[PDB]
This record gives sequence, C-alpha cells and structure tokens, in this order.
Amino acid sequence: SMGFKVKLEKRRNAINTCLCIGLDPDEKDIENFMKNEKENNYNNIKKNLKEKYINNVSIKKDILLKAPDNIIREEKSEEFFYFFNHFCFYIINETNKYALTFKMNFAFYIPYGSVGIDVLKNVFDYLYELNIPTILDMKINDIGNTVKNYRKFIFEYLKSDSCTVNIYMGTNMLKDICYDEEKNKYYSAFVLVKTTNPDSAIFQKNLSLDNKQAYVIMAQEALNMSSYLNLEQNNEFIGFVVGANSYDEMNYIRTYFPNCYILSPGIGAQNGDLHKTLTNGYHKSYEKILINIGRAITKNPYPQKAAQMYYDQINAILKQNME
Amino acid sequence: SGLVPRGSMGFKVKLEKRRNAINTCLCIGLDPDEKDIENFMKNEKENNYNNIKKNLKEKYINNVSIKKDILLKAPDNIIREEKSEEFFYFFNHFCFYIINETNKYALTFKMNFAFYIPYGSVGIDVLKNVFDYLYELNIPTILDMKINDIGNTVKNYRKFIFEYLKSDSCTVNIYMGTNMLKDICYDEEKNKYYSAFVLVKTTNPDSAIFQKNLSLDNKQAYVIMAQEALNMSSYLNLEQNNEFIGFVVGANSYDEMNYIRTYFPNCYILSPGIGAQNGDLHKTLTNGYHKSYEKILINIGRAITKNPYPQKAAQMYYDQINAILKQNMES
Ligand SMILES: Nc1c(F)c(=O)[nH]c(=O)n1[C@@H]1O[C@H](COP(=O)(O)O)[C@@H](O)[C@H]1O
Ligand SMILES: Nc1c(F)c(=O)[nH]c(=O)n1[C@@H]1O[C@H](COP(=O)(O)O)[C@@H](O)[C@H]1O
Repeated sequence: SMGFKVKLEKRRNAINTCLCIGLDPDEKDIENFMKNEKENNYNNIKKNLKEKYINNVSIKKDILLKAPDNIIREEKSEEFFYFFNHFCFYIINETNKYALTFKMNFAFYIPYGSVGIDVLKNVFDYLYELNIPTILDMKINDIGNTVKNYRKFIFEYLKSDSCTVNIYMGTNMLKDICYDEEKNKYYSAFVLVKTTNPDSAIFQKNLSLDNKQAYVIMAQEALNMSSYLNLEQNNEFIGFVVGANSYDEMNYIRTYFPNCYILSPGIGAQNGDLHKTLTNGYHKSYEKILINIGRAITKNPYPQKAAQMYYDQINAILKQNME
Repeated sequence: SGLVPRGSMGFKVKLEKRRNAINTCLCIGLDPDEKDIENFMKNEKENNYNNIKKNLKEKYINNVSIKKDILLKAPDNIIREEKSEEFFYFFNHFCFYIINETNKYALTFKMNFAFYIPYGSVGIDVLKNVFDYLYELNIPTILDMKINDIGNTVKNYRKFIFEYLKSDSCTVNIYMGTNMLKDICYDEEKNKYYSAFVLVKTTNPDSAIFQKNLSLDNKQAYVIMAQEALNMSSYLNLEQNNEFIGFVVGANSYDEMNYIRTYFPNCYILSPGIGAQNGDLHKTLTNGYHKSYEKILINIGRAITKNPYPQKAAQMYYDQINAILKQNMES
C-alpha cells in the first residue's frame, strides 16, 4: 500500500546504499550453475532450500523443493526450470543484503518460451516476500490499448514496483502504464533517456528541437506527463535511464532535473566509470541515483563478494559527496 | 539434408510467392484480449462447440508443440477432466479458430506479444503453438514486440523470435541506436539473416512529439530513422540474403506514407491503424502502393477478431484492398 517513493526511501535508510543488482541470467550462467553445483555437491542449492520464503513461491514449488539429485534422473523435463530458478534464488540469497533494488531484464526470461516466465514470476514473488524493491526492465512501448497488457503483467501479475519504458512513440502511453483509472492505482517507471550502446548518440544526441538534444526533450516530456498524472502526490514517479558511460549527459540531467530519479546501467561489464557516474548523478536522497550492476556480480565466481565490493565502492563515493 | 535448399529462402521470397498465389496485401492481426477469450468460451458453450469441433478436424492441429494431447481433447472432457487446463485450451482454440476462418485471405499474420504475456507462462505456450500452426500452414509471420536493448541483451530476443518461435520477422524500436539490428537481423555465429520492421511513424495520437518535431539536417526524425535503418540493412547485406529491414508507418499518417514510398521506393512497409483505429484504407493503400503489393502490408486486427463473422470480415477487407490495388495498377 505504501507508494514506491516511500518504500525506496525506507529501504535506503535501512541498508544505506544505492546499489541496484541486475539479475540477467543467460544460458551459459544456468549451464555453469548446474555444472558447478554438480561438482560442489549442490552446496548452493542446499542453502537455497533452507531459506524461509522458498516455501511461498507459487509455481512448481514442489519441484523446486526436491533434492537436486532427484531432479536430474527422475524429473529430466523439469531440470532446466529447476536449475534456472535455483540460480536466481542463489544470486538473490547471496547478494540481497547489499541491494537497494533488483532489476530483472525480461529478455533473459523469454527465450526458452514459457518456462522462463514461470522462473520470472517465482523471482518476483520471492523478492516481494523479502520486501526488496523491484524493477522489471522490459523497455515497453506500444499504443494505449496494447500497452495495458504490460501494465497488467508487470504491476498486477509480477507485482513489480517499477518498469522501464521507451517513449519514442509518445508520452501518452504512460497514462496506460503508470496509472489505472478504474483501480485508482499509480505505478512508477523509468524512461529511456541516454543509453549505453556505442551508437546511442545517433538519435539521442543528433536529433534536436528548440536548441535541445533529443534526450533532453524526452526527459522533459516524461516529466510533463508525470506532472499531468499527479504521480508525485501519489508517491510514485517517472524517472530516467541514463547510461553509466554517459558522464556529460548524467551531469546535464542532474543539473537541469535536480529532483529526478535516475537509473544508471553500464558499470562492470560495460566498463562505465563508477566515480564519475555516481558523482555526476549524485543526490543526497541517493535512491534517486540507482547504480545497476548485472554481469559483474552474476558472472563473478563469488557474487556475494562482488556485490560487497560494489556496495563498498559506492558507499565511499556517497561519503565523499556527503563531505 | 546436406544439399542445396529447395524451399523458399528468405522472407522476401516467402512474401512474394504467397502474394502471387493469393493476390492481396492483407495482414491479419491476432491480438486476443481477455474478453475475446471469455466470449469464445461462452459462445462455444452456447453453440455446442461448433468451432472447436471444426478446429479438431484440421490436420495441422496435430503438429503443434505444446500440450497437443490436451488440445485434441473434446471440450466437455476438458471442463470435467482437465479443469486446470481450461484457459490454455480455450485461448489456444480461439486463435486456431481465427486462423482457420481467415487464413485464405491473409498474406501474413501479425501477433502482438503483449496479448500473450499478461497471464504468465500459459499465454507463451499459446503463442508458440500459434507460430507452430502458422508455420505448418506456411503463412508468413510477424511477431510484433517492438524490441529494443543493447546488443548483448537483444540477442535473447533474436533467439526467442527467430529460433524458438521461428517467426519470419519482428518489429523493432531503434531509438537506442541502429547497431542493435546487427544482433537481431543477423547471427554471425550461424551466418543467418532475419527480417524486421522498424518503427517509423506510429498511430498513437501524440506520435508527432518525437517522430516529427525532432529533426536533423532539414529532415524530420522519422526520415532520419528510416534512412539509418536502410543503411544498416545494406551494411548487413540483408537483401542479397532475401531478407529486409522495413518500416512501420501508421495507416493514419498519409503525408509520411507518401514521403516514405516516394523517397524509399522499394521499401517494405507495414501499416496498422485501419478498423478499430482511425486509419483510412483508400488513402493509406494509395500512398503506400507498390506493384509488389507485399511491400505495403495492411494490418487489420480488432476489426476482424472482434467481428462475430471473422471470415466475412476478412473477406470484406480482402475485397476492398483488391479493388484499391486495381485502381492503382490502372485496372
Ligand atoms: N536498460 C539498459 C539501458 F537502457 C542501457 O542503456 N544499457 C543497459 O545495459 N541496459 C540494461 O542494463 C543491464 C546492464 O547489465 P550489465 O551490463 O550486465 O551490468 C542489462 O539488463 C541491459 O539490458
Ligand atoms: N505496431 C503498431 C504500431 F507501430 C502502431 O503505430 N500502431 C499500432 O496499432 N500498432 C499495433 O498494430 C496492431 C493494431 O491492431 P488493431 O488496431 O486491433 O487493428 C496492434 O497490435 C498495435 O499494438
């Protein structure tokens, strides 16, 4: 019942970081988990089985609760489901004490068909039980009638706190993403502003209007719609995705939108500079500058230590900025 | 087989061969909503499962991948013996019904992913059986998902769309950058090439705010984006491999349709917005006209799927399109 602004602030006060852990498991990660767990006699899956909230997931709980040794031989058709889900629970278990937010990119959960969407639901239920803020990164975009399906999937089925949105088609789509008039519900989102891909300048910087580059125009229009929807008063927000390799744009966005929520991917695997990113994007309410780190944690041999490393680096920078 | 392929190689070829046989550019959209599924279940109960019994006599239902056993059951037996499969069964049967009733008028079918996800996994199973079913019927397919991400991420969508569903094409939003197309329309590790349509001008009422108002070098953003897409298609050598990158241009965007067809004469256009939305068929098809009709796909979803007589609705659009194609050929 509390809005996302309030939930995020409360979590930030409890754990004192702005680390956002990205959970994007690829086929190799799942294969590697099954191989490593076969070698270490299922050390991590055995730990997963001891956690309280595994008893609360809603999809194929009985399969997940089985011993790894029983699955491989007598439930071959559930093997991929089992190891995929257990990899996700392992990462969450190892790293959640350091996380302000988890962000799950939908692309990683769909390419096997339905099975990965069951895993995704179980992941969102598990995070909900742990009371950890969630972002579903799906970069959704469509006309209003179609996009309402994503509002349902993301905010009703998964019970996500927030999602990502590409508003290139227009900003009117957000009326059917961030607001449900019949249910009188408000939801939060981050819109794409400046992205990490190497050619991101080709439309985001080269296109312009009124002496302002497209990324600035798009950030303004997203805030105009947030204001139209009265999201702030309802404890929700529309924020911006700004790449952690995009230092000038991060500085421009925080300078011209000093109150905005920013989500910043690109540190670690994509080699963004954490110091410049967090400094340029800084806000004393530092839930407003989420630093997403995916592969540098999930592909590290010791994800707890990887998360700790980034938690420590971030906190040192926040301390410097708090002066 | 290790021998040279004998079947169609490439979406361009698949589209042209079907267009030659059925003489239309109608694209039937299959976007079933919760009400559609509800209604089908209710109507079928009331007509003693007329349409599901028809579905069960079609041969290719025997070739779908997922829970075929369940789909082949008699509907009354589903209700009493497989109650937890009821929604899956009626959702998948509504789709087969629409496909059976309308496919003979369709150059291609476009399925919008959004309608298949909001129930969790169950709808993705339906989506896969739908693509399996259309594959068997050898009807060209489009998965409309407007995908976009960085390269490492988007490869997952390439896998889902082109390897798992075996779609012929998809829709893509290239606002993040054109280079994403290298990981969608091409697979370097397999030397495979796939087709896409990129968003150029969309039907939502505020579409001008970025697509028209933003500019570079005396060109509106939609022109910039179209050109970048075409440049990437050339770089990837798609057309030499019988694939293409085309454009989504809304059926209510007449000036832009004219511009696009004029300045990109041989491009593939996909145009939604007629029927349920405010598009005008005559104006759209006239501005986007190409003698290779398959380069101007006219998508109609709700005006067919929400019609109580879908075959006749499809026939009427097919007939109208053919009359307009005739006027534009010069009878
Ligand atoms: N949402 C994104 C953007 F808008 C963007 O400009 N760049 C991104 O990387 N992501 C996502 O952020 C994550 C980066 O993960 P990691 O590199 O493993 O740390 C992936 O989910 C990406 O798809
Ligand atoms: N892909 C689209 C565009 F880029 C666009 O500008 N406008 C659209 O309507 N669609 C899709 O086209 C279909 C319109 O369906 P119908 O109105 O029922 O005939 C839906 O799937 C829409 O999401």
